[PDB]
Amino acid sequence: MAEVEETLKRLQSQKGVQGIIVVNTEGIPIKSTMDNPTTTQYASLMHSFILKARSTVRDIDPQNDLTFLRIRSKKNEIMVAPDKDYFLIVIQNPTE
Amino acid sequence: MAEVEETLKRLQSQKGVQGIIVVNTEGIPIKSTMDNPTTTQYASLMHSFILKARSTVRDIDPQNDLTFLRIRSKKNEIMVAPDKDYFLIVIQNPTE
Repeated sequence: MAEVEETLKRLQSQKGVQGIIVVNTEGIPIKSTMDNPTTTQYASLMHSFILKARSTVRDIDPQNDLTFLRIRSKKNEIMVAPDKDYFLIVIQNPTE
Repeated sequence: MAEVEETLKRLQSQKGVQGIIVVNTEGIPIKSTMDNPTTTQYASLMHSFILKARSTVRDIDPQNDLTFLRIRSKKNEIMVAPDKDYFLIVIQNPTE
């Protein structure tokens, strides 16, 4: 549990940092490196989308499940790994 | 256009083949290596989901867009690249 939170900080990567938002089972981000308005505009928008994967994923068969996800984007990389009782959107990049 | 269709065949990869489904702007798969019932059960289910990315993606800002996507799954890899007037779900795997 505590080690898992430490992993989130490792998501900082190095500097690409497009914005980091940690969200719990509540939907509301328990933490974020964003100013504030970006945090909810993305958190609320991404939160709804992330549940679609687990929902859509389970709809076909319980045999499989969502272990990780990453949407490509011209402006930045989109990736949100849903863990145990917490999940987060990691907006960052390789300065590419 | 014709070269793009040839690329789809290259998606065969080597043998992982979990199922390959080509879908056009119609929603209905213009082609597939699946028996038949799997093709529509996944195509119709995946079709709705794929549009959510472009929809969700554009909802935040037109500056970015979905160039490619890949959902992780315990049973197989999920990936569907939406191209110009056609897009397809490539279900395959590295026999891992």
